[PDB]
Amino acid sequence: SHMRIVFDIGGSVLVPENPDIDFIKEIAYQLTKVSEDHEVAVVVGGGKLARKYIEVAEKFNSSETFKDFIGIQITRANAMLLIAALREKAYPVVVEDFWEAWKAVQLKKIPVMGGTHPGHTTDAVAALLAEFLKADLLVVITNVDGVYTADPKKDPTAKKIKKMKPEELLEIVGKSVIDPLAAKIIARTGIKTIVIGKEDAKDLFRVIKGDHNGTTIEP
Amino acid sequence: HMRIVFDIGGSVLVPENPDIDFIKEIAYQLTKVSEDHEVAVVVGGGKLARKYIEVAEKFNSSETFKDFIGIQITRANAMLLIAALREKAYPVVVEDFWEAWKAVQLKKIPVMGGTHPGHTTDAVAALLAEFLKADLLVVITNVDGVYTADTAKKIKKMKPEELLEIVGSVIDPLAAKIIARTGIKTIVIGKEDAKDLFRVIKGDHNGTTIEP
Amino acid sequence: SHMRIVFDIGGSVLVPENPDIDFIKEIAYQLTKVSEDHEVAVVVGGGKLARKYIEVAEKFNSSETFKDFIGIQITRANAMLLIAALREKAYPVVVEDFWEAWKAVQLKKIPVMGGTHPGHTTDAVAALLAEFLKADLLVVITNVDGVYTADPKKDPTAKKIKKMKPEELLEIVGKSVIDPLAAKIIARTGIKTIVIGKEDAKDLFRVIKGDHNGTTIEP
Amino acid sequence: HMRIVFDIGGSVLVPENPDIDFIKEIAYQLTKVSEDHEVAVVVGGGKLARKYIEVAEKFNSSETFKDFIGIQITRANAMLLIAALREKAYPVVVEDFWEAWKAVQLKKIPVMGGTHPGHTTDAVAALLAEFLKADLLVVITNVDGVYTADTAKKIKKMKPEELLEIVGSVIDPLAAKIIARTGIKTIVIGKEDAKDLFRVIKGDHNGTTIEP
Amino acid sequence: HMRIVFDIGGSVLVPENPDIDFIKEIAYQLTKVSEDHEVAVVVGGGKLARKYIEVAEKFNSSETFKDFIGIQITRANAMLLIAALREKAYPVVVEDFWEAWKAVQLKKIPVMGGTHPGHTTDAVAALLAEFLKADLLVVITNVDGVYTADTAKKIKKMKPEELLEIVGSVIDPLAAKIIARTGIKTIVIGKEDAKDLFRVIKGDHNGTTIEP
Amino acid sequence: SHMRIVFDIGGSVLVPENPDIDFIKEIAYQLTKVSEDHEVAVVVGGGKLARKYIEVAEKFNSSETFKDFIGIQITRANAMLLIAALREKAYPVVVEDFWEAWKAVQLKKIPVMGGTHPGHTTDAVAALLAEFLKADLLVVITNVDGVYTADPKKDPTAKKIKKMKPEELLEIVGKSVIDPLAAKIIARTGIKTIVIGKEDAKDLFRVIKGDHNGTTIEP
Ligand SMILES: O=c1ccn([C@@H]2O[C@H](COP(=O)(O)OP(=O)(O)OP(=O)(O)O)[C@@H](O)[C@H]2O)c(=O)[nH]1
Ligand SMILES: O=c1ccn([C@@H]2O[C@H](COP(=O)(O)OP(=O)(O)OP(=O)(O)O)[C@@H](O)[C@H]2O)c(=O)[nH]1
Ligand SMILES: O=c1ccn([C@@H]2O[C@H](COP(=O)(O)OP(=O)(O)OP(=O)(O)O)[C@@H](O)[C@H]2O)c(=O)[nH]1
Ligand SMILES: O=c1ccn([C@@H]2O[C@H](COP(=O)(O)OP(=O)(O)OP(=O)(O)O)[C@@H](O)[C@H]2O)c(=O)[nH]1
Ligand SMILES: O=c1ccn([C@@H]2O[C@H](COP(=O)(O)OP(=O)(O)OP(=O)(O)O)[C@@H](O)[C@H]2O)c(=O)[nH]1
Ligand SMILES: O=c1ccn([C@@H]2O[C@H](COP(=O)(O)OP(=O)(O)OP(=O)(O)O)[C@@H](O)[C@H]2O)c(=O)[nH]1
Repeated sequence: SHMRIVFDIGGSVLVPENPDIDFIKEIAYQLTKVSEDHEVAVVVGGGKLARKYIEVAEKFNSSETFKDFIGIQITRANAMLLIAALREKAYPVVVEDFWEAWKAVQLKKIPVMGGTHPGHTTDAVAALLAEFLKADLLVVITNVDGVYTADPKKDPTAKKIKKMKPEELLEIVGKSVIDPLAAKIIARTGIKTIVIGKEDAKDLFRVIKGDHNGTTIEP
Repeated sequence: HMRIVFDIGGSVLVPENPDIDFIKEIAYQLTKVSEDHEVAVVVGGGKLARKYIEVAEKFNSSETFKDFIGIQITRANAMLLIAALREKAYPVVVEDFWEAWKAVQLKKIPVMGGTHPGHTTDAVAALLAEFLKADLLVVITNVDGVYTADTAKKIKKMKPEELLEIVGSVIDPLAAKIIARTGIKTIVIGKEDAKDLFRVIKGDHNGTTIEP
Repeated sequence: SHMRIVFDIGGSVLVPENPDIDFIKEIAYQLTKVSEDHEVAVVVGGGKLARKYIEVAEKFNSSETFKDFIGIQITRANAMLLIAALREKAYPVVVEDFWEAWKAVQLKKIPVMGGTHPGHTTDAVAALLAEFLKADLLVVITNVDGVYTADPKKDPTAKKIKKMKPEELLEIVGKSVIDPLAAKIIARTGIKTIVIGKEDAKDLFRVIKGDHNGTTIEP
Repeated sequence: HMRIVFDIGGSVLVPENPDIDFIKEIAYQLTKVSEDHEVAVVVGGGKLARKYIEVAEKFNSSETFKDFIGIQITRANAMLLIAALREKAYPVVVEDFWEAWKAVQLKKIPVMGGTHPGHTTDAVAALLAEFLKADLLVVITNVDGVYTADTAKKIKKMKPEELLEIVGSVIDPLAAKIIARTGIKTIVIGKEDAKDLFRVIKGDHNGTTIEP
Repeated sequence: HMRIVFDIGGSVLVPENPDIDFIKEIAYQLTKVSEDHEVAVVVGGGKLARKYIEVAEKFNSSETFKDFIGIQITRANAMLLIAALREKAYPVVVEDFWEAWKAVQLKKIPVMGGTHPGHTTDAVAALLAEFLKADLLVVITNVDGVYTADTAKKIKKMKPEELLEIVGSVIDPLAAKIIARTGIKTIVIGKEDAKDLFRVIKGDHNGTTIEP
Repeated sequence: SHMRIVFDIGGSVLVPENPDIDFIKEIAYQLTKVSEDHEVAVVVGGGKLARKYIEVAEKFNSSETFKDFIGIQITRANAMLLIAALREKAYPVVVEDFWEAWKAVQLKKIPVMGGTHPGHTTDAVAALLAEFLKADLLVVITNVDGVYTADPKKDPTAKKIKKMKPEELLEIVGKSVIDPLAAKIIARTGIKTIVIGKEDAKDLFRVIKGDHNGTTIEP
């Protein structure tokens, strides 16, 4: 059993306020173990640091495009922290485009990406990566349990949906755990996607076998 | 007086093959418009991009790689406009926004093609309009304007919000999101009205005006 | 027997009017088989699409240099179609310079090039590639049988010359199957070159053993 | 009349978090100064760069990779200034000297961050001042000026040679070497004097003036 | 009034070592010429490039890699001219044509070296003249002009066609092909006439004039 | 015993007047042998050619920065001569940044660097490379025997110090075989450094075992 997996690590999980060192350390260990039997690629988000800086740029009335560029820039500094945690198993530099990630995987090294272009999120970056690498699996480690019928941190009636088809995720994301564009990419290619939180992330070996309490999305 | 971004649909510039005289005309008009305003242009892929994408589809290429092929074709198309724009154009096809910005500083018309998988040239033009803080975004597509359907009806004016509903193709969602998020005044016209850009940018057109 | 081979696939063969899907598919299979025992690199031309677009640029009186750039751009879109046909065996992106092709070969992947610079053709690109990689063989798959004393599609007395030395090819190309610069490169390094048409291209395994009806050029 | 290079310490722009109003002010003043002189700016990393560097340290990352992380953070900081500088700034963060040179030709303020492992933004600003043959180099750090120690004393004026001794941190050695090697007139002031750049560049300041 | 491209032979700029005063002079004249015309320059490799190429030859390096070494040396030589051209030169060595184009827009003299294996700086200058639609191409080589042989004879005027025959070295074939294909007015002079470029570009010279 | 080694080959040794072909040939052989058992990376300096060209730029009163750029440019032409001598064992192009050197080492090829940035020397480039690659050893082959208490080509009392700690080298370089910045890098990471001349360079196998008459610097 040898699969190719893309992990989309949410910026808020990686950097809630300041970088969460314990989680970085722990997820790096997990990723490292999984990389022993599978080809692993990674995309990380911006988190609190990205929101601070973007908010500063907002006070100077900068364009929404320049603000995206700032967030992207912050996601790459974050990606560097994971690369550091992955030690010798990581590709040494933040990967900025898909074919470069492909190369890293050829060299049996783990490529870690940050954002790529204005208009979308690292979620979209992760989906396109998975699509490009023809990954068997896309694992989204976010700050919520899985996919709910409503925002679980707010709406009391929010119920978790264990399994859905890409179309379901599209409805839900429109009515969000995942960004729309990312949702469209997952739906156009039929990328098998798992959405889990920090708890399940503690054991990626089990997660990739389907043993988790998150949400599984597939055609 | 104005900073304008023109989004020329691929099917309009290259219906089957390249529409020679139309390219000559749009190039000429774009030139006149640039004497009075700052011009930037993004060109689509058209039928040619679909042919090449279909070929890759036959080899079960991933959707991401197909996007890259379409992008490559949109740049080939852009080179045709750059050629028609002669000395008033920025020599090479622009691949990123600040590059378009440098061209504007040099008083040269930058012509972009696509940029990244996942979206279309509309998104490119939208993000370009937004990056440059353009006053106007002109979308020249294969449809007469924005209809309430594919017996539909054409909506003269509407707000960014209403544009997001309708798109739920005429314009891709990402592009509609960029337009709403920033409130970019946008005009959607067909090949017919594109035959007189000079007047189109002054309200004289029978297309659709999307504005906050 | 492990050789390093550079294949120069003519644009007119790859795209006679529209892309010739059957030939692309077939040559990709052949290239794939040859790559099992040898290191394969590929360069492709522009064809009909390149002539259309270049001709459009001519109507706008653009420089001959800008027109070359357009042809190059079209050859890269063509190269992408072959990359697609080569599937997992191909280097994912159009290679734009020789050392990048070298890398692809290091990764046991097939690099596919398009044009590189104004002033010459993909033939020259292929010759320089072969020279750079120190290839044992340069195979030119064009739209003619091999090298003739005159244009075979026109002159009735055109006779095919089975074997010649680089000097011969130079005379012939001056008095063309191959572009002059490409001819000069083949002559300065003494690159063993085979010139065949579509028919012989159906079996590259046989072609590289010398079993073909084309022309062989070597010192 | 003058070509000036400003070196803004990371701790000054980002003490803990970004100092909003200070950024607004320095951005405003830099803008006024640019009406009369050619301006170029290099921004440091501050506390944020140290946090991120410390994290990498915890994973025993090499010193070279830590330098790369600090550099990445200095560019994030530079984007904040570029934002505050609005349309008078060069859009992207400048990564090499001739790039800064192009920005100057375009009458836009280039804002650089770090560039290479082994040194700091002071060296970047010094080499930038030198590359551009700038008339003045203004160093805005967290210290009042150049003291004979960390009861030390502040030295009003001194020569490049004497600056090399003192640094044997206020300013990194490589930067001091570049300043001496070329004889770049340099002014070292603190956050206090930075509150009125317009006068600082005219001698009115209580910092240190290093000059041959 | 005119857009001119100068092709300075490597042996002329670097006979054995760099010809200091000659570089100073050609740099000075190029500067004067640029006050009245748009100037672009391409520099060769000379004896130095041959030394380095010969060394690689000793290790049986491929001809392609030798070309890359010669190219690298031609850029080293170009940096010497850029240095002599001072503030009127584009800071970095130009590696591609549109880059030279940007320099021209900035009113700075771009100085290119070689660009691709397979040809020489003559081809680079020819393609540059062609890309820029230059009115004149001035070739400064080690020979007095274009002779009917290596008792030969010098041909005052000739047409592109006749230049292609003669080259079948003074000028490389690719360059001759570019000159003919486009009909670039070309002047071929030696180090002697290069001592007064200002007059050379006005017909006053005893070299050869290749023109359609 | 498999170590990772960075060799800093002084420009004056590689090019004393004109390129020293015999030394290039000989050191390439040595480097090639060492690369059979270890991961080898290389940085080379400018030498006489770099000083000539820099001096020409001085006569035109160019900035010290532009002069550095010229020296860097010359070091890369020099690096190409070594690459040529290393034949098939070398990475085909002059490496310009550390992660690219990392890649070359992944491909079991020898990367050869020239200068990288204004302000320092190839010595600093070598030290940062070693630091980046986490090399076990940095070997400096310069034009002097090892580290002396004074300039050995001038001061009669110059005595060679066989062993010292990074702090020692810092004092000495301040009061130079090695450039200050390079010295600071060696001291901040504690890079084990050996400083030898041409004589000892004739047998790198012995040098890396500690059998040499040069200077060894380590914490
Ligand atoms: O490819 C990319 C990545 C990131 N970004 C920009 O950087 C920011 C961070 O990128 P994230 O991927 O973390 O965005 P998110 O919106 O899902 O972030 P949170 O709300 O959960 O904090 C986003 O706000 C986006 O604008 C891009 O523009 N493009
Ligand atoms: O930024 C871009 C631009 C273009 N493309 C890719 O290139 C192709 C052409 O890009 P277009 O912008 O022309 O697409 P369109 O689908 O809107 O085209 P028509 O249907 O009217 O014919 C599209 O199919 C898209 O996938 C990208 O992936 N990214
Ligand atoms: O490296 C390159 C490749 C291609 N090109 C440019 O692109 C075009 C296509 O490149 P080809 O290699 O297909 O040219 P060809 O001349 O042998 O083409 P046909 O006549 O057989 O159709 C050529 O016309 C050339 O100008 C370059 O300028 N440089
Ligand atoms: O060119 C550069 C710039 C910066 N950096 C790296 O980025 C970091 C921040 O770069 P700074 O220029 O802010 O460093 P500083 O150490 O002088 O910072 P403070 O102590 O006052 O907080 C530094 O730690 C340095 O290693 C480089 O490696 N190279
Ligand atoms: O674009 C270029 C330029 C130069 N070169 C390579 O660099 C070298 C120097 O480039 P030159 O343009 O000086 O060559 P030249 O041969 O005409 O030189 P001389 O004989 O008069 O001494 C040449 O030997 C060539 O191979 C290229 O390969 N491509
Ligand atoms: O990374 C680099 C490398 C080199 N250089 C520049 O190129 C030149 C050659 O680089 P070297 O590394 O050979 O300098 P060196 O000072 O130790 O040279 P010698 O005195 O022994 O001859 C140096 O003078 C330097 O200015 C840089 O600026 N940066």
